[PDB]
Amino acid sequence: FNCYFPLRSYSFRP
Amino acid sequence: MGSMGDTRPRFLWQLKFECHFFNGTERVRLLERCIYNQEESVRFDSDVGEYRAVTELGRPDAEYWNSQKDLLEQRRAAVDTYCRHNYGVGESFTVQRRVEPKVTVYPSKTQPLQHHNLLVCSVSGFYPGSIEVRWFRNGQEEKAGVVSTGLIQNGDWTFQTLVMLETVPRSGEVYTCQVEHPSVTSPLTVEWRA
Amino acid sequence: EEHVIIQAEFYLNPDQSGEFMFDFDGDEIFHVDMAKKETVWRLEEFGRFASFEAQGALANIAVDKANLEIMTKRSNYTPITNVPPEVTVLTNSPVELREPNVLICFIDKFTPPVVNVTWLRNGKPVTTGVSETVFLPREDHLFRKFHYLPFLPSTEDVYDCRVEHWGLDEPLLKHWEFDA
Repeated sequence: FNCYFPLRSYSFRP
Repeated sequence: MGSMGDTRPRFLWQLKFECHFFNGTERVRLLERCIYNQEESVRFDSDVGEYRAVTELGRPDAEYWNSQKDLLEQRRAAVDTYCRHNYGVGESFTVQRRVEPKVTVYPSKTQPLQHHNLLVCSVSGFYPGSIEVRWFRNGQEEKAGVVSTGLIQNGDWTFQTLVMLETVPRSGEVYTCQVEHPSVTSPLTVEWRA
Repeated sequence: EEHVIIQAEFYLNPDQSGEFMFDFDGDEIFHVDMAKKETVWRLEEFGRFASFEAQGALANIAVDKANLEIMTKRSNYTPITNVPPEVTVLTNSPVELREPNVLICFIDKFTPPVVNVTWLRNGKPVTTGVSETVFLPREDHLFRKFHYLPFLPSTEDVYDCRVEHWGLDEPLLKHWEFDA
């Protein structure tokens, strides 16, 4: 597939 | 007062990952921006290589994420794994997109002065936005008396614009709206004969 | 620059409303429908050329919600300042009687990303064939949005786009009628 990749969002300090 | 109900306070968080491209993909800059309400609070700039607080409210986040070396490594490589990848995914139908304008000329319904004809050149449906719309009287380019709306985005990957010219029509004159645009190798021309 | 691709996400409380979209030079490539959990391409041909796994957007949206709530508490529940929209009504092409056209309601420079848009024909709400975009990001972190009404131009009909927003004391009413 010709796929757009997202950048992952990460949470603040748990 | 108030044009809508439910006036409870609202709280908004935005995340923007911006891939900026120069000279194709020769130079790429990733800008990750975190925005609370209307204020950016912390960002990762690939030209910097680590997170930086934009406001004090974002200083704890920059400190914590900068302690996470796997995250920093992944973000520093994202100019390749993310920006250049996604550029190549859509290059043929975004960067290379070209849509030819439709060009129409007509007198304005507003005609304020006797022996004058206010002409309108409508240029619609084009992509990308770079364009020149120019009025000619016979072979002479008209610079005086021209007003343009500038570019208008339609929201559907086309633009339009409107350029008007006050004329004093004389028999034997032909007025041309001429359009220079990347979608055509010869300018589009539409003529109004006086 | 030559070009910019933006992955733009938001989460809004207490609405529990999220958005995930990709932007190229200010136009939307696609967004993810939060209700159907599916990728929606802005132009039909885009979905023939490319793909995007919607679940990746949904995973980010959950993190955005969590981060929003952390920031809400950290700011002592500082709310957003409403910024009302600017509204323009225009057609997508020069109007000829009885030749199909499209009315555009252009809504710009507002926040939060909550708005209500009603098309009125001769003062009466009309919905036949209407469509709309999601919220498009702006560099000042406000939003832009488009609403569309296909129509058959005539000399008798008049139109208004009515726009309502928490930043507006009264609804904005932008008029269009045949330029006779």
